[PDB]
Amino acid sequence: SASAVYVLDLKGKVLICRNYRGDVDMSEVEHFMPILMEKEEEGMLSPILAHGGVRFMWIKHNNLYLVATSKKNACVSLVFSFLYKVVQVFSEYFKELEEESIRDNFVIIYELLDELMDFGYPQTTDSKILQEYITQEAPRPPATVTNAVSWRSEGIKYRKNEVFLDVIEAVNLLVSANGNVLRSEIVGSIKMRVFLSGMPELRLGLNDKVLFDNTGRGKSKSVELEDVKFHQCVRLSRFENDRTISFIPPDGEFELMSYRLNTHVKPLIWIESVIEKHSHSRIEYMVKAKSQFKRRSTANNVEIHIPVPNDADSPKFKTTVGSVKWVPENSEIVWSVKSFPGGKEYLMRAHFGLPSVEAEDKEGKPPISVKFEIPYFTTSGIQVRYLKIIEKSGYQALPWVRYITQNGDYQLRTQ
Amino acid sequence: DRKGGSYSQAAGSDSAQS
Amino acid sequence: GNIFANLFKGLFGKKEMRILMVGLDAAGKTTILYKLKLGEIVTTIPTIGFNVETVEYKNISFTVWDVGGQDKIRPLWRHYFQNTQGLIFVVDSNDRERVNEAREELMRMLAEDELRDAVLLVFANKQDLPNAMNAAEITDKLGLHSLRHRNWYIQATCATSGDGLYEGLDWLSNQLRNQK
Amino acid sequence: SKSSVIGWPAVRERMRRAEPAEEVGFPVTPQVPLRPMTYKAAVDLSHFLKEKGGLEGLIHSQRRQDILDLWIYHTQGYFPDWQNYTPGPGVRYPLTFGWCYKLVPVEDPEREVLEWRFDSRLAFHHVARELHPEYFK
Ligand SMILES: Nc1nc2c(ncn2[C@@H]2O[C@H](COP(=O)(O)OP(=O)(O)OP(=O)(O)O)[C@@H](O)[C@H]2O)c(=O)[nH]1
Ligand SMILES: [Mg+2]
Repeated sequence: SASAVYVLDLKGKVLICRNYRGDVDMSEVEHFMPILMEKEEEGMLSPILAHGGVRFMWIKHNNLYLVATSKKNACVSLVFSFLYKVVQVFSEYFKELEEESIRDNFVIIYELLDELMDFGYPQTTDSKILQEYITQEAPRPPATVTNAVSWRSEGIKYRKNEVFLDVIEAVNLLVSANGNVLRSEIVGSIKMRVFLSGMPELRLGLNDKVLFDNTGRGKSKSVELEDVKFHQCVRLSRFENDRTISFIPPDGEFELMSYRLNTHVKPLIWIESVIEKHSHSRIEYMVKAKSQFKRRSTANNVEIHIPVPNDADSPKFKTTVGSVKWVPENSEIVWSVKSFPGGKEYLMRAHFGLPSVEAEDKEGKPPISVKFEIPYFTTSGIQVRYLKIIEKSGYQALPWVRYITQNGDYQLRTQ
Repeated sequence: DRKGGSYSQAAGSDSAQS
Repeated sequence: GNIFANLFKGLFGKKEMRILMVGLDAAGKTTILYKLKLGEIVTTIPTIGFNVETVEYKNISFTVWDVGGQDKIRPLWRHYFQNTQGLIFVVDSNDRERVNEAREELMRMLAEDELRDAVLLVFANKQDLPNAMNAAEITDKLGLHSLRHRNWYIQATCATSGDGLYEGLDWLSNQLRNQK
Repeated sequence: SKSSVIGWPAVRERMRRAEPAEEVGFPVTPQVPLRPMTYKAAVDLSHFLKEKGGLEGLIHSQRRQDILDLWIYHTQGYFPDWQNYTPGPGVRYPLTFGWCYKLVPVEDPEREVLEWRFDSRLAFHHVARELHPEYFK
């Protein structure tokens, strides 16, 4: 129940404001900047502010914080969802999120803001559907918004029917400084770029453990996805009944399902690092990386971030494979490896100086983060079984899908 | 080709499950 | 004579074929025809007369003549037996008492010497309730295997969903067309 | 299928070597199609196995079945899930329709000795589907 959604700037200037209910005066935005400064300077800064009887709940974007005023006990989750939808719509319409487009695309921005939410209740949020009613360069609204199918515009015709899938894996490992991994979860990401003619009803079928058990094939490699988050086009009832993944794919790239299950296997990369930091004299980095992944897979663009001293200077790197560069902006040693064959072992011996005078305050121990991304590797073992592309007219589809394995929250706790 | 794994064609359904 | 025009027409597709739509009243015949032609579940009143439509798929114009299952219209199916090339029967598994009547009607219609080139086309209609049987129990009850010199194919289609319609159309095309 | 014919003798030898009773990861061949085996493909594979021999009458074993499924997947891209047998005790019918291979007793269903036997009626009669309609949907 937001009262007025406004877009601010980095200097406190409101780039654009659009009141929806008017229950909050527009002058209350002036106290938002001082309130945010006080909260940040006292550690009380939060995404949801409070200017007396009016709360300013908003998030910070690339260049501005979208503050949406509210007065009643409105759904903060609803406000956050509306803000996320607005950010996605702006990103779809404008390739960049900065003040350069706010002051240049106001004509279409105002129309989009007026059409998106009325009286604090959003009604239309599909960027592809919204692009047919509001343009920056007006006919009747499309029937898709009024119709039940608001994610598949009718009348789409293409020369070919090719759908590109992307099974993106995120290897997140929370390894403590003692050497034990605490948070080791892998979240699947099935992003598909459907480009066909018409409104096909996709019939997704994979090697799920639950599906195999129900059908009686619970003996082969089946993915035990703890959480499966279907998209809007996917029918929740069909999945709830017999794990039937039936949905109408949209035109473009979108996320259909997002698997998320815990991981109990060995890490793909094992890093053994040592810290021979002398007391204001020198420092040693005996870092050894062991690739526990399969030898048939190669981790393209391996970036193991090793946090070096903040005041360290005159560093020397004695490694084996991969480019080692120290970034003063990040204050860490970037163990950059182009191609890392599975089972490879890289040994590094760091040596950097340190000032004699001790630092005034402690800087902490940032964790070591690996940026390995090995494509064509399905760690979870989940394989797509079939994709029932059915169209009323009748056509032969050519679906495609690729599996990409990367490291997510794969950080290693420092000692 | 494409970085991150070459795209592979997908099936239509579980032919072995009827 | 010259058949160059016929060959040129066949190079891009010339065969169309025909089809029939028979079954008991409230058996999903009108809804099935609407889904095949349009692609939506259109709600219609009981077929007092008949419905004639055509389906364009695989370069073949499948003309469908829907026929109701009224008692006064059951003996009127002999009018459509003239100049008819196909025949599709829609079963009603949700009517246990009407299953015997449907089987008797199918036997009576299949006992005509003029309707001999029309292959059997059994459609498992009303495939949305738990009381519906499998694709073999209905066939076993109807004894479709006892039809000598009859090419029958059992296909289950859900009126609400529409699954299996493509398979039935492909089977009908393969039975009618004996080419690549 | 020259590749299938070549792999049949080695596969049969490996199955015979394994008694009736190391690397991590799941690599995927680039551009190799992966899908469940079809009924026609299953029937063709069963016919080829019957013609070549070594599978009819062979003692059923988990290791031999896994090796055969892996070889079939490598040589054809078929998912190793269609080579399932119906639960015992007694004759186990193939889970995938069209498969001509079935398990029959040779003497708890787990300790019962099973042997692979060809069955042409399996490709025409859905014995596994009829026995377990819930498993077939
Ligand atoms: N809700 C639902 N009803 C179905 C389904 N299948 C068949 N029906 C029933 O079947 C009837 C279909 O009638 P029509 O579409 O008008 O055509 P018909 O089957 O030939 O019926 P008549 O015109 O009386 O001969 C509907 O009234 C439904 O009550 C189904 O899958 N879901
Ligand atoms: Mg009707």
